[PDB]
Amino acid sequence: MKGDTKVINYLNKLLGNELVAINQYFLHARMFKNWGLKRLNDVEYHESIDEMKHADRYIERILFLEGLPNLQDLGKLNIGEDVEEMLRSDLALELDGAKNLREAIGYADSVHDYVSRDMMIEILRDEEGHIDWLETELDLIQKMGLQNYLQAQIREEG
Amino acid sequence: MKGDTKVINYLNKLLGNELVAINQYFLHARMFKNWGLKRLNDVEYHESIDEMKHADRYIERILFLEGLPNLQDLGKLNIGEDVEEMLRSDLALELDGAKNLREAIGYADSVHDYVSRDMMIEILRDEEGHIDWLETELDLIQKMGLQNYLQAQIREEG
Amino acid sequence: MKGDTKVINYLNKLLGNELVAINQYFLHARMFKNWGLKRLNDVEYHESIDEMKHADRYIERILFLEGLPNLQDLGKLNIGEDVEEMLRSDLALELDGAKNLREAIGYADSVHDYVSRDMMIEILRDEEGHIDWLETELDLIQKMGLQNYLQAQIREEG
Amino acid sequence: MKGDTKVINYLNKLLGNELVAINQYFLHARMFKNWGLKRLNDVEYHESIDEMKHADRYIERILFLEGLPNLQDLGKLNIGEDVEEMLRSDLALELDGAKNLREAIGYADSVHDYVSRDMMIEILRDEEGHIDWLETELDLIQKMGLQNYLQAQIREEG
Amino acid sequence: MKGDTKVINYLNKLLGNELVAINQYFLHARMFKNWGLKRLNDVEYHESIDEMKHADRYIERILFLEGLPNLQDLGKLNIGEDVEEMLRSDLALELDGAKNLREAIGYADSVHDYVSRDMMIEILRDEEGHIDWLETELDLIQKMGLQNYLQAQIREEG
Amino acid sequence: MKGDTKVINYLNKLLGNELVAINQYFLHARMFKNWGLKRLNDVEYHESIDEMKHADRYIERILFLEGLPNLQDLGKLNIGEDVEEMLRSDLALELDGAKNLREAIGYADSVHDYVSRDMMIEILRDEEGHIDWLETELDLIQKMGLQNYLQAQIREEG
Amino acid sequence: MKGDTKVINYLNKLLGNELVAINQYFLHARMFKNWGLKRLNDVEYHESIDEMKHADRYIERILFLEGLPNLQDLGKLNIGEDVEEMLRSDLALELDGAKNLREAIGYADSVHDYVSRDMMIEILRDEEGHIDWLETELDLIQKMGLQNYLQAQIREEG
Ligand code: HEM
Ligand code: HEM
Ligand code: HEM
Ligand code: HEM
Repeated sequence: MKGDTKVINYLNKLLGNELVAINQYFLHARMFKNWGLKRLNDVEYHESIDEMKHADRYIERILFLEGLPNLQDLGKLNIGEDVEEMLRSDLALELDGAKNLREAIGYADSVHDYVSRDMMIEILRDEEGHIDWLETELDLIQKMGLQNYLQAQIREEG
Repeated sequence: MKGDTKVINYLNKLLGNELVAINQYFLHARMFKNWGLKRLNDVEYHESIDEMKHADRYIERILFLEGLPNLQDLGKLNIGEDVEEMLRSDLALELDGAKNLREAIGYADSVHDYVSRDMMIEILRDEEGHIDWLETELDLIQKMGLQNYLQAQIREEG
Repeated sequence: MKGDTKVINYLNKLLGNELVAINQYFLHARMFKNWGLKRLNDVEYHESIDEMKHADRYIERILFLEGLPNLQDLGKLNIGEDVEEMLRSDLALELDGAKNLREAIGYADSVHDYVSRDMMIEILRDEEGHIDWLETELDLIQKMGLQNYLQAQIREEG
Repeated sequence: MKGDTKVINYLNKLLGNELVAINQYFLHARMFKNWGLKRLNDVEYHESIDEMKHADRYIERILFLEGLPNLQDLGKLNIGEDVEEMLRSDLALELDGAKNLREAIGYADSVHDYVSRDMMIEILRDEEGHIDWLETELDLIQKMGLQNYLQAQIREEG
Repeated sequence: MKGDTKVINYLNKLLGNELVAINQYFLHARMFKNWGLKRLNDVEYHESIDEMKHADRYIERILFLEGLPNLQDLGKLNIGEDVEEMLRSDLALELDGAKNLREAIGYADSVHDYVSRDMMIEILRDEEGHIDWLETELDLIQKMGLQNYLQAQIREEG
Repeated sequence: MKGDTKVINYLNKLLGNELVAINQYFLHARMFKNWGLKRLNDVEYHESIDEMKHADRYIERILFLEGLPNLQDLGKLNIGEDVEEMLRSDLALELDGAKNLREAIGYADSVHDYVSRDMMIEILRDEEGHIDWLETELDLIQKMGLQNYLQAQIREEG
Repeated sequence: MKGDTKVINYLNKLLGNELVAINQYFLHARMFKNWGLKRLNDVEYHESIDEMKHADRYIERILFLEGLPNLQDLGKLNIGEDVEEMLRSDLALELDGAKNLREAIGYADSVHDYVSRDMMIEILRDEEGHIDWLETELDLIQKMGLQNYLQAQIREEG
């Protein structure tokens, strides 16, 4: 079904966001794993899988709408060298994507692409979830201190 | 453990190869899926997962060897517009990566990084497997003709 | 038990036939497999196993009859380069072996080696079965055409 | 994938070795069985199956590398007339094949056919295993004497 | 159904053979058992049961063909006083019966009693099996010596 | 099979390394256990078992190659009096053994003892694993502080 | 709990005995295994595990008593080149350790270290068991002769 061009541009832009997130989350995950921070590896890995699911949904939708999914261009990764810096970087990234999602959703509504909108709102709900988790972790680091926070990541949560 | 610098460069280059393959295979997969070529979607999807496993192994190894995995730079994707063109493009990609793998393996041996070598030989064996599958599909297309080949992709293989 | 010498010669000759068939069927099988003709690989492989069972029975019988099984001499393989040619070659081979079997059976009867005869008649019945299958495949190729025939070999039969 | 020609020659030569071993082990097996040496029949039979697995791997690899597997030429079998002679003959055969394998492995490495190499190293490890078993049996025959050794072969090992 | 008279004579003669074998095998069995040669008792007992099955088949066939089964006349038993002598005696007996069977089979064919023939060929195959076993035991006795052979009969084979 | 003498010397030297590691890991384990550091006892104990498996493989291989395994000479243990010191000492030991392994592997390749090489590469991969674990623990001690690190060892990991 | 110094010296001396036994039994085991003496490998291996258990108990007890377990010094191994010699050597070793154990037990009683005593008496009971087994094997070798004894080791005991 031939979709609205600008919706497809938005879908590719959102896809672009998820594909930086996929990589940034995966590197973070295995960095944590290397450091023995088993629990942060588990969560961030699962967030990488999450963003993959999102990318998949965009790709399928762009294809359905008869556009060309763009997996060639990759935005700036910001990796960071310590836990806080890396968590903070994932948070900034989620925040910029939420912003883009809010914009795309409003526009999809105005051209009547209600199913693209509906798919985007579910994705935003997952992002808003990641935002919740990242914010909480960052606050825990301040409240309990860095040493205690690290000790609490050594064992995976059952 | 501080690894050999040039081994790490090779590992990042190989990682680079897998990360273009991951995307190219995934897009191909969902293109096939959109076209209703269910079987080609199943196989190519499973090859995308495969290349992810490889990327993961490189990332973990670079990290262990104390280098910086590079997920920022992404090489040229070549997507193609029909089945043959797309299969042929995946084949050219596997062929270039096999070449890089052969080179890296020889060098790892000469600096005594036998475990990096061992990991790379297993990966090359998986690639060589994908090469086998792609070559066979491309020959089937010529032997049975394009129409018959497409009909044979409509149902997933149990 | 000391057997009739000429029966043993026949047994070795028949053994010789099975041992060329074993190899020819196995190579054909893996050629088909390489080409992705999964179904022809399954059947021809199972025919290779079949001829092995036959060879085993000859070997045991020659030994029981106190002769020397001959596994040293190997007759002409005729491999062929395409499906028809290869199928036709297996058929010619079965036909020559059936001829030898008919001759050996008649002779075993006339020297009263009824158990060798009985074993040979069961083998001939298996060969006659392979002959049936090969003839049918070759006719299917003409009736449905080569392209359709090949497409029909891509998936293994459950 | 077009392989190195000389690698293919080596693969065919190794294949040639396995195919003499297949037959020599099988005849030995059924000779032992006829003599009631149940245990030697069980082991040697299982070694025949082993060499078949090896031949299969060569055949598939030659085919993948786009060469012509050679099952037509069969090297000298040396059967022998008693246990020691026959065991010793299998040992000489394994020793010559190990020699060929060592040469092929070194050459595969130097043309970068690392997966052929990897396959060959696993095969050599199985051969080295057969060598171990044969050497041990031959020493047992001297240590316990031939009569005791034979009595020990009458019952199959659970 | 009124059978050929001479076929019935042959059937009774063969029956006569089995009925001496039944007794000779049973006595041998329980002699071995008494001597503690548990394994030879197991096998020879099972051969006695075997010959009973054969007698049964003759009896039923003679009756079907409307003749009178003869269980009154019993040929010469040759018991023997030691293992070798007794094994050798069972072997001579099987050899004479195989001779009779060969003759009967040829004659049944020439009067078209194909089912009597078919029954006789299966019996001959069982006899040929007993012949194999006896020959092997007698050769084992020479190869491993009498003392070792006896020790090997003390425990039953699982 | 008569092996290369210098390969056997290397195998004995590597065996020597594993046998110091076996003892050093076991003492460390039970020291941790005594101190109530349950988790460090579990891991180090499992590393002692690991090094035993390695010693076993060397011993068997030396024996196969017809050399004399040397379990008489035992290198310097360095025990240490606190967690860091003891972990650091295990790390120095793994590092020296990895060095020896790298040398032995290269030499085995040059005399064509590919199966010894293959066994050594698997062992090196296990060592490289222990190196990873030790390095991570030592870094955790600095990152979370000694008191927090110790508290984290009190309970065994499920 | 601060133990008696001389008890700790005894514990270390006994530990020293077990650690030579561990190695001597393990080498013997794998020597038997190499020779195909499967049964002697099974038993001696299990005795090596046994002596490890003993070493473990000493190590834990020395640590509890606040002494320093000594795994650095290793007494004279006496390996031997044939079965008898090797069995005899394990027996001499058990005999010397039993002597040391008797001495240590008496002394532990006189300084009131009743739990060390109790642990040592259980160990002595296990040693006395090994002594029983070794003595019996050595006598069996004389009673049945070396050839028969070896044949009896070829199969593992269920
Ligand atoms: C390039 C860096 C990437 C890495 C390192 C990576 C890694 C992984 C790994 C390790 C898995 C687990 C394999 C499994 O399913 O068992 C996985 C799953 C998956 N990946 Fe990726 N991935 C990457 C990018 C992508 C991309 C670009 C896509 C396409 C949008 C994608 C799609 C998927 C999907 C659909 C799954 C299955 C999720 C599930 O059901 O568990 N991945 N990935
Ligand atoms: C010419 C003398 C040979 C004899 C007497 C022989 C005999 C046998 C027998 C009795 C079996 C057991 C059947 C079964 O799988 O249940 C077997 C299995 C097999 N044979 Fe052969 N064989 C011979 C040569 C070969 C050759 C040349 C090849 C090809 C390389 C081959 C390939 C195989 C394979 C792949 C199996 C299946 C193994 C398994 O999964 O158990 N054989 N053979
Ligand atoms: C005269 C000496 C014989 C002796 C000492 C003997 C002994 C035995 C014994 C101990 C059994 C096992 C009983 C069972 O089935 O549980 C048996 C079975 C049997 N016997 Fe006899 N037998 C003799 C002759 C015969 C004869 C002349 C016939 C008739 C042809 C015969 C027919 C059978 C049959 C049909 C069985 C059953 C086999 C089975 O299913 O296990 N026996 N015999
Ligand atoms: C001398 C100090 C040693 C100590 C204190 C020690 C301790 C232990 C203990 C407690 C076990 C567990 C028993 C079990 O398997 O359930 C074990 C297992 C084992 N040990 Fe040792 N050991 C020592 C040296 C050695 C040596 C030198 C070898 C020979 C290379 C060896 C070979 C083995 C093997 C093969 C196992 C079985 C592993 C398994 O399957 O769990 N050990 N050791």
